[PDB]
Amino acid sequence: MNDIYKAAVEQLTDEQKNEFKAAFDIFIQDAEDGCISTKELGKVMRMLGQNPTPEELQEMIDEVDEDGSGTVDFDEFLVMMVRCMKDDS
Ligand SMILES: [Ca+2]
Repeated sequence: MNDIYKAAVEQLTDEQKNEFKAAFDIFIQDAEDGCISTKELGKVMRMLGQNPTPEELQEMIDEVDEDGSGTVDFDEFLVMMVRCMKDDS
């Protein structure tokens, strides 16, 4: 049952739409596609409250990135939140 990932994004709060959107806007400032740079997610995690490595952060990105285009969309961005809260246990 992987409906929990979509169920949360369907009834999420405005704080979530602004929490990630804040970093999303700064990272997607010079971009015109609608996605941040997965490789530059190190600056995102640090802002979120985590300071991992470039090899470790890339792993969690590819995991949340359903397509794995090397870019995190707002949908993939907010997903990472629920993915950490609930996914295994
Ligand atoms: Ca993607």
